[PDB]
Amino acid sequence: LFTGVVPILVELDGDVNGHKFSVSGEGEGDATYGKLTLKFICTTGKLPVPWPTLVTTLVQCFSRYPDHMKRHDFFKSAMPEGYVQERTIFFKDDGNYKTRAEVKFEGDTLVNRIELKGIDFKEDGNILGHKLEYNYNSHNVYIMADKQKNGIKVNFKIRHNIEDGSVQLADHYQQNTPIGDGPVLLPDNHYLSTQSALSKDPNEKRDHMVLLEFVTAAGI
Amino acid sequence: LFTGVVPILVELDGDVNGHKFSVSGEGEGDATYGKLTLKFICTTGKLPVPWPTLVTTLVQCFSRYPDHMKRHDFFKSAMPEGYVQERTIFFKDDGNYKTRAEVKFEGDTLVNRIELKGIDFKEDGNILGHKLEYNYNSHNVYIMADKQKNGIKVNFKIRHNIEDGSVQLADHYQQNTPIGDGPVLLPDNHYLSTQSALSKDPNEKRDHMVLLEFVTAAGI
Repeated sequence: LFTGVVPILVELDGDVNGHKFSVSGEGEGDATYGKLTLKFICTTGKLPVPWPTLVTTLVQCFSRYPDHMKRHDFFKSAMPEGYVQERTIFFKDDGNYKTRAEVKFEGDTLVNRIELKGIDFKEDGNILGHKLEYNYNSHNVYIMADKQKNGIKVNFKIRHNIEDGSVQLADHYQQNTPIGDGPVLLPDNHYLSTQSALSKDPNEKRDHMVLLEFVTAAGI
Repeated sequence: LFTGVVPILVELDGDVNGHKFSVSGEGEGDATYGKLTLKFICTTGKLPVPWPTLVTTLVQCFSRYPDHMKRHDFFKSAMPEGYVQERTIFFKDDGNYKTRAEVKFEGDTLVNRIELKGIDFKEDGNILGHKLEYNYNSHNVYIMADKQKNGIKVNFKIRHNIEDGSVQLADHYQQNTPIGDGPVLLPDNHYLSTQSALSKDPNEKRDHMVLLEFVTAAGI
C-alpha cells in the first residue's frame, strides 16, 4: 500500500481568535524513504497565523520504519480506513490550538482533513505578532500505546525560532485512534525522528509554504 | 554569475586523531532561491566521524540576499576569484576541528577544497563514539566586517542532537578573506538564516550523506 509514492491532499479549515482561514495542500510522500513533499496554499488570502505554527497539524504514516520495527507501525496498520488524530497544542505563554483530523485513504490519495480552533492568543504574542522565523528544527516525536483505547499517545515539544534569536515552545499533546473496528498494531515505546525545511515557490503568487520533511522511526 | 543553477564540487581531505579520510561531493546550488543540493561520498570507505559534524565545513555564496541587501553580499562580491574560509570549531567537552578551505570558481563549477584537521577528541566522546543523530537544526549565522583584513568575521554555535535526547554544541569561529586583490563588499552586520535536512540515497552503496539546505540573509 505505502510501497511507492503516494499522492497526498491536505485540507484545513480553521479559526484562531475569530479569524477564519483555509489551507489546502498537495504533495506526495514516500514511506520507503520517509520523504514528504508538500505545497500548501492559504486559499482565503493571507494566513492570520505564521506558516510554521501549522507544520505539525498539516501524516505520520509516511515515516520510514526500518524492517525490524514493522510491528510498531500503528500509523500504516490503521490503513487504509485510517485513524483520527487529535491534539492539544499549548504555545508557551500564549494561546493553544485544538485540532481534530481524519486521515484515511480516498482512492489512491492519502487525505488529511483537519479542523483547527485556537484561542487565547495575544496580539502582542509571537504567534499573532508574527515574530517567528521561517524555518524549522528537528525533533523527536515520542510514541506509546494507549492499550485501552486501541491506539497511541504521542507527545513532544516543538521549538520555533523567534526572529530575535529567542525560542517559542509549542507543547503537543497527541492522540491517535483507528477509524475501523479491525485489529491494529499497538507499538512498543519508540520515537519518530523528524527533520523539516520550509521554503517558497518563485512561481507561486498565492500565500503559501513549501515543506520538505524526512521522518524515520527509532528507539528499538 | 550566480543568476542560475551553478554546479558545485566539494573536496575535503582530513585527519581526526590520526584517522585519515576523504570526502568528495557533488550537487548544485541556486542563489536566487538559496537552495543547495549536495551528495557527499566518503571516498576512502567509512567516515571515522559522523556525517553531521562536517555539515558546516562541507559554500555560503549560495545564500539568497533579498535585493535591498545586495551591498552586504561579501561572498558573491569576492567571485569569481574566490575567498579563503578558515574556521576553528570547538565541540563542547571534546576535540576541535581546524579547517581551511578555498572557494573559487573553476570554469563553471564552484569549487570548495578543504583541508581538515581535528584533535583532542575522546573515544568516549559523542563525536568518535558516534552518539549523534542523523539530523540538523536551523541556526543563525552572524556576520560582521573585518575592516582591516578586508573580509568578514562569522560566528555561531551549532546544535547537534545526540541520540539520547541531549544536545552537542559546536562553537564556530569563522574568518573569510578574498583571494583577489580587487575591492570587495564589506557588509553591515546581518545574519544568514540556514535550514538543513540530511538524508540517504537508496541507490547509493558507498558511505555518504545527502544534504539539502536553504539559506537566506536577514537582519537589515
